[PDB]
Amino acid sequence: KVFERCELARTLKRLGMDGYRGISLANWMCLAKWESAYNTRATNYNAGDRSTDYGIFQINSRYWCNDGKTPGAVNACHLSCSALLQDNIADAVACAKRVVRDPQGIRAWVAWRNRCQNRDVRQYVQGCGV
Repeated sequence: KVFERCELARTLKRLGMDGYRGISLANWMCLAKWESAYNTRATNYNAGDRSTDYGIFQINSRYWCNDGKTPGAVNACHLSCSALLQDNIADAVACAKRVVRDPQGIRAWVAWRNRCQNRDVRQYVQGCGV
Protein backbone atom coordinates (compact mmCIF):
# COMPACT_ATOMS: atom_id res chain seq x y z
CA LYS A 1 0.00 0.00 0.00
CA VAL A 2 1.19 3.51 -0.87
CA PHE A 3 -0.29 6.00 1.64
CA GLU A 4 -1.37 9.51 0.79
CA ARG A 5 0.25 12.15 3.03
CA CYS A 6 -2.49 13.13 5.48
CA GLU A 7 -3.97 9.61 5.53
CA LEU A 8 -0.60 8.39 6.83
CA ALA A 9 -0.22 11.29 9.31
CA ARG A 10 -3.52 10.34 10.94
CA THR A 11 -2.68 6.61 10.79
CA LEU A 12 0.57 7.26 12.66
CA LYS A 13 -1.20 9.49 15.20
CA ARG A 14 -3.81 6.80 15.94
CA LEU A 15 -0.92 4.36 16.55
CA GLY A 16 0.65 6.61 19.20
CA MET A 17 3.55 8.06 17.21
CA ASP A 18 2.90 11.73 17.90
CA GLY A 19 5.66 12.72 20.33
CA TYR A 20 6.76 9.15 20.94
CA ARG A 21 10.12 9.40 22.77
CA GLY A 22 10.00 13.11 21.93
CA ILE A 23 9.65 12.61 18.16
CA SER A 24 7.01 14.71 16.44
CA LEU A 25 4.65 13.34 13.83
CA ALA A 26 6.28 15.57 11.15
CA ASN A 27 9.62 13.90 11.86
CA TRP A 28 8.05 10.45 11.36
CA MET A 29 6.37 11.64 8.14
CA CYS A 30 9.65 13.05 6.87
CA LEU A 31 11.30 9.70 7.65
CA ALA A 32 8.64 7.63 5.84
CA LYS A 33 8.64 9.97 2.85
CA TRP A 34 12.39 9.75 2.25
CA GLU A 35 12.73 6.07 3.17
CA SER A 36 9.88 4.70 1.02
CA ALA A 37 7.67 7.49 -0.39
CA TYR A 38 5.00 6.09 1.98
CA ASN A 39 5.18 2.62 0.38
CA THR A 40 4.69 -0.33 2.80
CA ARG A 41 6.06 -2.69 0.08
CA ALA A 42 9.37 -0.86 -0.38
CA THR A 43 12.45 -3.14 -0.23
CA ASN A 44 16.17 -2.59 -0.69
CA TYR A 45 18.83 -5.28 -0.78
CA ASN A 46 22.29 -4.32 0.44
CA ALA A 47 24.68 -6.60 -1.48
CA GLY A 48 27.59 -5.40 0.64
CA ASP A 49 26.48 -6.93 3.92
CA ARG A 50 23.68 -9.18 2.63
CA SER A 51 20.90 -7.44 4.58
CA THR A 52 17.55 -6.11 3.33
CA ASP A 53 15.57 -2.98 4.31
CA TYR A 54 11.81 -3.56 4.67
CA GLY A 55 8.67 -1.50 4.37
CA ILE A 56 7.51 2.03 4.95
CA PHE A 57 10.41 2.85 7.34
CA GLN A 58 12.96 0.65 5.53
CA ILE A 59 13.90 -1.24 8.69
CA ASN A 60 17.00 -3.40 8.29
CA SER A 61 17.11 -7.21 8.72
CA ARG A 62 20.57 -7.37 10.33
CA TYR A 63 19.29 -6.05 13.62
CA TRP A 64 15.53 -5.57 13.62
CA CYS A 65 13.53 -8.31 11.94
CA ASN A 66 14.09 -11.88 10.84
CA ASP A 67 14.07 -12.92 7.17
CA GLY A 68 16.20 -16.02 7.76
CA LYS A 69 18.71 -15.01 5.08
CA THR A 70 20.87 -12.32 6.72
CA PRO A 71 24.19 -13.74 8.07
CA GLY A 72 24.55 -13.37 11.83
CA ALA A 73 21.50 -11.13 12.09
CA VAL A 74 19.40 -10.57 15.20
CA ASN A 75 15.68 -9.74 15.55
CA ALA A 76 15.21 -6.93 18.08
CA CYS A 77 11.59 -6.25 17.10
CA HIS A 78 10.92 -9.99 17.22
CA LEU A 79 8.97 -9.96 13.97
CA SER A 80 9.25 -11.77 10.65
CA CYS A 81 10.40 -9.14 8.14
CA SER A 82 7.20 -10.14 6.30
CA ALA A 83 5.29 -8.22 9.01
CA LEU A 84 6.99 -5.06 7.72
CA LEU A 85 5.47 -5.63 4.25
CA GLN A 86 1.79 -5.47 5.30
CA ASP A 87 -0.67 -2.73 4.24
CA ASN A 88 -1.53 -2.39 7.95
CA ILE A 89 1.40 -0.56 9.52
CA ALA A 90 0.78 -1.47 13.20
CA ASP A 91 3.66 -3.97 13.35
CA ALA A 92 5.97 -1.63 11.42
CA VAL A 93 5.14 1.13 13.91
CA ALA A 94 5.79 -1.15 16.89
CA CYS A 95 9.18 -1.93 15.38
CA ALA A 96 9.93 1.75 14.59
CA LYS A 97 9.14 2.45 18.25
CA ARG A 98 11.59 -0.30 19.25
CA VAL A 99 14.32 1.25 17.08
CA VAL A 100 13.97 4.70 18.66
CA ARG A 101 14.02 3.39 22.23
CA ASP A 102 17.73 2.80 21.56
CA PRO A 103 20.51 5.44 22.07
CA GLN A 104 20.35 7.22 18.72
CA GLY A 105 16.59 7.68 18.80
CA ILE A 106 15.31 8.94 15.41
CA ARG A 107 18.95 9.30 14.29
CA ALA A 108 19.11 5.52 13.78
CA TRP A 109 18.01 6.20 10.21
CA VAL A 110 20.76 7.89 8.23
CA ALA A 111 18.05 9.19 5.83
CA TRP A 112 16.46 11.16 8.68
CA ARG A 113 19.84 12.79 9.39
CA ASN A 114 20.39 13.53 5.68
CA ARG A 115 16.99 15.00 4.91
CA CYS A 116 14.97 15.70 8.06
CA GLN A 117 17.35 16.79 10.82
CA ASN A 118 17.58 20.59 11.12
CA ARG A 119 15.05 20.98 8.31
CA ASP A 120 11.65 22.70 8.15
CA VAL A 121 9.28 19.72 8.22
CA ARG A 122 6.03 21.64 8.86
CA GLN A 123 4.79 20.76 5.40
CA TYR A 124 4.48 17.08 6.18
CA VAL A 125 1.55 17.49 8.57
CA GLN A 126 0.01 20.75 7.28
CA GLY A 127 -3.74 20.40 6.83
CA CYS A 128 -3.86 16.80 8.05
CA GLY A 129 -5.83 17.55 11.24
CA VAL A 130 -3.22 16.05 13.53
